[PDB]
Amino acid sequence: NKEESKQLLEVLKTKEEHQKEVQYEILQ
Amino acid sequence: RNLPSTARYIRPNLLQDRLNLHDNFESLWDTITTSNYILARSVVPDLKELVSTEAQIQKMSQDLQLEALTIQSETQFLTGINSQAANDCFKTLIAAMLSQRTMSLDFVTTNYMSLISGMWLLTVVPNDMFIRESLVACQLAIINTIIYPAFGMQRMHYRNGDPQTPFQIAEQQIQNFQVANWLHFVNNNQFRQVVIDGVLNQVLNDNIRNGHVVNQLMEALMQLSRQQFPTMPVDYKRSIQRGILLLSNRLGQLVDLTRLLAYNYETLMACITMNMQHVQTLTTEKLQLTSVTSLC
Amino acid sequence: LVSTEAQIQKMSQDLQLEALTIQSETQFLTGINSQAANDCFKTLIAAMLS
Amino acid sequence: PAFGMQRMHYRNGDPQTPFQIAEQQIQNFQVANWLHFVNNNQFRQVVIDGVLNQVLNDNIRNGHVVNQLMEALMQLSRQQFPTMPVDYKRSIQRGILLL
Amino acid sequence: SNRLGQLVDLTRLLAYNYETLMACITMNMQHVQTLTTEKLQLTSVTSLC
Amino acid sequence: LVSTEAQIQKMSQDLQLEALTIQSETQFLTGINSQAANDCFKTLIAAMLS
Amino acid sequence: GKYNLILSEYLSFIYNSQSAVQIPIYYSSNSELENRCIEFHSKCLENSKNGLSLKKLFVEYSDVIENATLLSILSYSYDKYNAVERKLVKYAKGKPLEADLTVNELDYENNKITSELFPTAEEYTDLLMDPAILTSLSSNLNAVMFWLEKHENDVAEKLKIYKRRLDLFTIVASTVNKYGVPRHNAKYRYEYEVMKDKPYYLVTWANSSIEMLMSVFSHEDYLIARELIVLSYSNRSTLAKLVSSPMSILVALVDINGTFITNEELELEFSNKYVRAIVPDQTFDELKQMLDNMRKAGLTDIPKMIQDWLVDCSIEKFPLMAKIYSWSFHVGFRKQKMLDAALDQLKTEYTEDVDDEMYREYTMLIRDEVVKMLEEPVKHDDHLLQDSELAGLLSMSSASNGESRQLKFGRKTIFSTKKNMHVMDDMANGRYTPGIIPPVNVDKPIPLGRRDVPGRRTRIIFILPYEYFIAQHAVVEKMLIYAKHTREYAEFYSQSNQLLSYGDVTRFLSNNSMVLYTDVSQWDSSQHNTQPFRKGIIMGLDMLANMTNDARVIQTLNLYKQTQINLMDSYVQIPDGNVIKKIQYGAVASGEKQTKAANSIANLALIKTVLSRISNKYSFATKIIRVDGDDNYAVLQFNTEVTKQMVQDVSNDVRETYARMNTKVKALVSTVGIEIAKRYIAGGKIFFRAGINLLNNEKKGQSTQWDQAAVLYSNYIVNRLRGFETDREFILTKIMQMTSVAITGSLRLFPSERVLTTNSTFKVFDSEDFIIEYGTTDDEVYIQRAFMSLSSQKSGIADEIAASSTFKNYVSRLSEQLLFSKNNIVSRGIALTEKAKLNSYAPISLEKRRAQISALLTMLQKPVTFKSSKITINDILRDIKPFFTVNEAHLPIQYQKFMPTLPDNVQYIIQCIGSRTYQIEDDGSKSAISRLISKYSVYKPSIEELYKVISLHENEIQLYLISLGIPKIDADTYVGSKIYSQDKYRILESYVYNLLSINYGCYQLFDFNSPDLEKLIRIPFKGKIPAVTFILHLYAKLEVINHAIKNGSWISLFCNYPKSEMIKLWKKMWNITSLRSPYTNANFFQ
Amino acid sequence: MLIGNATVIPSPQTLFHYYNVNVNFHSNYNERINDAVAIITAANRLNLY
Repeated sequence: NKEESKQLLEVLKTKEEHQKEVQYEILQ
Repeated sequence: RNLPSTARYIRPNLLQDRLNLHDNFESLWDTITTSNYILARSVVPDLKELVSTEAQIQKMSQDLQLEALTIQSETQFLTGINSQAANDCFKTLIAAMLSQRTMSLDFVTTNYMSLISGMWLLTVVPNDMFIRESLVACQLAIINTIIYPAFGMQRMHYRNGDPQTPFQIAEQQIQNFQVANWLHFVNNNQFRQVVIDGVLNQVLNDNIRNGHVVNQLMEALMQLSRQQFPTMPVDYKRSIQRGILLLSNRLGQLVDLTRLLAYNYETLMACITMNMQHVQTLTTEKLQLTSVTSLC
Repeated sequence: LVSTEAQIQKMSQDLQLEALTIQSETQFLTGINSQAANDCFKTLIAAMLS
Repeated sequence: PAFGMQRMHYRNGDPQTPFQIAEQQIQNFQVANWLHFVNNNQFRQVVIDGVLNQVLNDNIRNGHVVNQLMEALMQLSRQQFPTMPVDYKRSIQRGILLL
Repeated sequence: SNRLGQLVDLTRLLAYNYETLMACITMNMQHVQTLTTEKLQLTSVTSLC
Repeated sequence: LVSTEAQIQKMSQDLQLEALTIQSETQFLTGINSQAANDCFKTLIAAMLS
Repeated sequence: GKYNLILSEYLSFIYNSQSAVQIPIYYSSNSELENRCIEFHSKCLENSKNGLSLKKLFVEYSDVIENATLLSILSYSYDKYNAVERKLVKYAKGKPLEADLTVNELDYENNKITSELFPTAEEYTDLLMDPAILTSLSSNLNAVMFWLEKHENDVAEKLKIYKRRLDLFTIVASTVNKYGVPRHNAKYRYEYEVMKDKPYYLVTWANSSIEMLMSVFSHEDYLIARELIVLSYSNRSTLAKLVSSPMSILVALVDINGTFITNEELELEFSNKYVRAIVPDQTFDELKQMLDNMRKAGLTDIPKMIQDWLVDCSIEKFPLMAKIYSWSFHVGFRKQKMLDAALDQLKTEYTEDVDDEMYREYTMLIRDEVVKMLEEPVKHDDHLLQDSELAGLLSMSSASNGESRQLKFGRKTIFSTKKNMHVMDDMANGRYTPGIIPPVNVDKPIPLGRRDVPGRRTRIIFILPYEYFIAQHAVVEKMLIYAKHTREYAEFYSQSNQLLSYGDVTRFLSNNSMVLYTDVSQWDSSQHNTQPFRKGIIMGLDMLANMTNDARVIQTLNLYKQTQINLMDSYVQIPDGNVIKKIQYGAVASGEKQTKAANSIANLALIKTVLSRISNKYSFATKIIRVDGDDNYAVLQFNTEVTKQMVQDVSNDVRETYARMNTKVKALVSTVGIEIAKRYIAGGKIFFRAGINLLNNEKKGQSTQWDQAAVLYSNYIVNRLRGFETDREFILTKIMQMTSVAITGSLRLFPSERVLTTNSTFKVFDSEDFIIEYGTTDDEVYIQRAFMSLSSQKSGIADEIAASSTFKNYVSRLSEQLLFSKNNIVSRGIALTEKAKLNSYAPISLEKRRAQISALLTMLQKPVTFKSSKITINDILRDIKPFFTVNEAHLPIQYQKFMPTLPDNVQYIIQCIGSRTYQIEDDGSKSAISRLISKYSVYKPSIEELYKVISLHENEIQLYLISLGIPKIDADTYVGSKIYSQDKYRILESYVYNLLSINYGCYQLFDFNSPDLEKLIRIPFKGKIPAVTFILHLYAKLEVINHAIKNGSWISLFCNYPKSEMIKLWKKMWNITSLRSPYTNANFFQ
Repeated sequence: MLIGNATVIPSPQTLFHYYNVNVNFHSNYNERINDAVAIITAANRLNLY
């Protein structure tokens, strides 16, 4: 079970990505 | 942030329509215009602060000295004054003008206040921007029961497929200087095509912006108040003249509103990349005219 | 002072109201009590002196 | 609306109060002298007995300014409202008669 | 008066339908006062008007 | 046709009725219905043809 | 006309015996037919009183069975009130349930045997599990089993639900039959001697479990029921609060695409605005810990339901969550002890490391707010400040329930909690002493009450003397007056009767903005509700004292100041078994005339104090701050666009900035959503909380068996609108079983469908939900005239109290405190007026209402009465009906969905017409007579009295108004002005609305000013008769709408109402005798 | 709207009260000013740095 739960934590990052954040992160 | 000279950026391809999709791709242009309309609705600002909706209606009611509890029946002058329509109109106009979308009218002819609040709209905005039959009906009604009766003119003899609109064939009949110059403005109101920053634009007069059209309007309306209605009774005249006094008292606020719409519209016109053609469209947007009176 | 109700009865008679209309005239009667006449008399003068 | 004019187009931050511009817009002898008085109504700063004093006009004290105002109102009562209906006349004229 | 043109149209329409059912007639039609008459409530006209 | 009730709405808004008055205009509404407009339209034309 | 058939089948089912006989009784408005009904009646009664078969005559007199109107059915059958077991043996083949004592924190909160916790009955108390409701378990089980029997042959999706609930009831009934049925006393309590050999917390769980399984309509509902029923048998303190907790974060995950807006309290104006969802990383970890606790409790399906939704985070699948969010509040109360419930609050960590720079600022802002509130009235010397004593003495009826004290009125003894009566008692013995404020200390600590609400903590209630009310009254009323127009006092902003339903958040929600929302319900025992708050107020009073010249006012202010001094040190009576604790509590809580608005103020000052620290690191424009009791939220917009890192760092800074003042918080920051006690938003769509326990109540009210059925149905309707939908038939079964009455061991009475849904003081529900039903017939008028003849009753207790000495003393002191020398012309009027607010006292109401029921019962048995011409509503509709004309219409779709949880037909109505935009003065508050009443008092007077009062001559009006504390000069002026004639119409509007629940329930949610509704209602205007055209337009609207609801299609209308009938009705207007019960209303916003 | 033929004049005791209070305030004002001025002019002529 919980292996897939940690994968749920991971796959709940790619979704709902903000744009300013990736800009400042590339810069940072 | 300061950015080094090691940095880079990519430029978009903003080359205008090589296809002229406003030439017989009407279903796509419908989709485009609808898309741009609904997109534009999500960016029109909310009317953050207003006057309360019942502390107004009592002022209006007492100005009219009306029978008690006609507020909930709304003797037809008084129908649909609420918000949820004013904001709807406010949203629709801007999103439509951006998308260049014609809007159709669902009104009633018994309701003369609807016809009265349609005047300000049909003056400040050109008529080729709407869809033809709706404003044709509305203008026809207005002419037949507010204007020509105020000088003893006949009602009308209208033709379905007529090259002229009632306002054209009315500019020559009536004899008033004020109204003559009002109608001159009306008839010769139109957009200005102009390319700026690469993009074509349909632009306003530069007199509409700094709102002075409303002074010609007030001149005509005040004159018409000063006239008599010989063919017709006093109460009818009384009702109509009160209906425009209710707008007269909101005059300056209307002026400010007009300037605000004009400013925000042109400001947003600047933020357009694809050229904006003035072409009629298949599908329309319904507009209860009580949502104009409400907005006003 | 003159009797409030009597003076206001005279106002009422001189207005010819109707019990079946809105009548802007009605709002003229808003706050024609005593205890405010004195309040205004005190407030105005004390302001103009202060 | 009684003399048949526009409502107004008045600015928030107008450097003139509406009565100043209206002193010249109107055509009425009574009201024009009234507005002149209004524009030149102000206290008189005078030092008496060591203390300053905000003294009135000596035409305000004896109520005579009211005669200019009331004469103007008589010449307004007699007016018609060319633009506005008769119920509105009735309401307004009745109210101002109470005063 | 606010249905003026519409009544003109109605009049034209009646005239058309009159002369059209007259076109399907063969026996010559005389202008004569008949015996018995058709009643007519003018409320039924106003309605039509 | 036009709906009978909307047309009566229009007439009512134009006529300024009064519920406490023997009006002459109250009699304008007797028999405005369809099935009479039809009846008149049929009687007139039939009689003019025959 | 269908309910009664189900009643008949229930009767046949429950008794089943040859000896079980069934006895209808009928009535008719037609004389001849009535005498034939009387005849039939007679012969039936005789036959019943002779053990003869009744079934034979029923064919011969078929006419009566078809056309006459039923009242009730009696039943004579021999039994010893058991029958549950005699049916139940078949339905109990599942496994019983085992407790788990190591679930609840305490030991005695486990579902162990009573004798293991209360060996002696002398120390027993069922109050820690008292259902507190006048309805039996046997009733509930009987209802369930009859329902189960009748829905045993349907074949559809309905049957798939039936199999599911049948399986659940098997699971339940196996557990119940393991031990047995507890037996009710006369009061529906359960004593020691039945529960003596059984687990203590079996009953509430049972009742709550019945309530849950009766609210199953889907597969996921079955999952929920199977996953809660087995865990609610053990966890009873950390369950609804637990599962209902993650929702506050979940609302912050749904991107808005389309929105609703406020301007003024119901001005809706949709917005197509889109807003993203910038969620940090650590809140997911918080959620994971919550889910770990969730799984640790014994939960399998609901993490899966919470886990599979997150793959998309879409709002179309999201209502499941919302549905789930209401299932947490339908599991019951955590009815623990007064003490232990206080100790949830009474844990304190007070520290000498907070700033001093902060508290002084806090205090000052409170001071400044006080001055803003009180500058005008303190200065202009209002009568109500001078005569604050008399003002409070009038407004005693709107106070709390004081501690029980032994009275005596002549030759009786009474234990009233009403504080006006306490004052009356103290008047006699020279004890009425408003200038000498009592202390509150070791020598006189305070009692307590507990304000409960499921899924949350317990709040506390002060129980004070009668001086404190008087002191706080005038100042708090002026504060309220200030607060009517201030927006941020959300519980107190209005347009003079409204509270802002749908929030004020959605204007400025955007991708650049955020919102911090926060629960502040634990902040009652906190270190910021002690000394600074009170001393700030004291300072404000000093400023205000130096801002006035009158002496009476300064006396009032010095007394209020000293009241705040005494409230700064306050001890608290609390029992624990036999002995009594008294604890130092020098702080603030509820239970006061001041507490609500003052807490709103205090939270406002607190958040204003907190809010000057984000400014050290961010630039924002405070667009809005809001405070409503146990929560508060502020939205703010930035110079740039938002990120995860800024929210996280802001959140940590906020948490620590509360920590700098020693203040705990679950800080919650978001971009789109909030969650609060009464409502919540996700994706620009309003949801609501459906948390009203039906078979378990908060506390023990004062209503009868009767009225509690009506309140429960009102709450049912509310919860249905909220989303939580229970099967309506079960509710109807309960209503019939609770209005059923046992006259002997074998006699039992059963009322009918046409009594409970008929407009009267006894109406309970409606034949078609969301629609009151009227009477076109003679018969509803007929019985209404009868019940109106019977509604007016007396209370001998009230009569003798009004004939005592205390009443005389009270009148004398009133007189000489107001006026003298009209001792036989007005004082009698004032006594009659005080009677109008003695009726608030509950035992009077019980005397009167039980008398009403007895008088009712002596004409439910026997035949009917002609009632003598008294006009009512159904007479009017009967006369209005023959001038209608219907026509088929066809409306389009033009309104947007923003309340998904509604039934789809309700939404279809909403998706075709608008939502309401005003709120009419249901109590006439904006009326100029009421703006006098709001000047000299707060009192309501009910619309029955007002509707009558306006109809009288110009003489007794003067007496009646002067009798209400008003002086004579303003009343005379009011009579001369003739504004009451300008208020007949408003009063009549409010009258008809209150009679017809137009501002109470589904019709409270509708826009009658609509243009869409109006074009169908083609009623031309006539003029100079406002009442007729008003009522005509209203009734036609209701007709079209009811046709729409029951059939979907639309129609237009037309009414050429003759002037002759206008005139005939104009005189019938102001002599109406009708009334609706307060207990029947269903406010969607409670 | 509520006045006729009755005049209100301040009682001399109120006048004397108002005057004496204003007198006392003004004299307090000057004396405390003179006090404070004394201390300031003292402290600046003594290098109380």
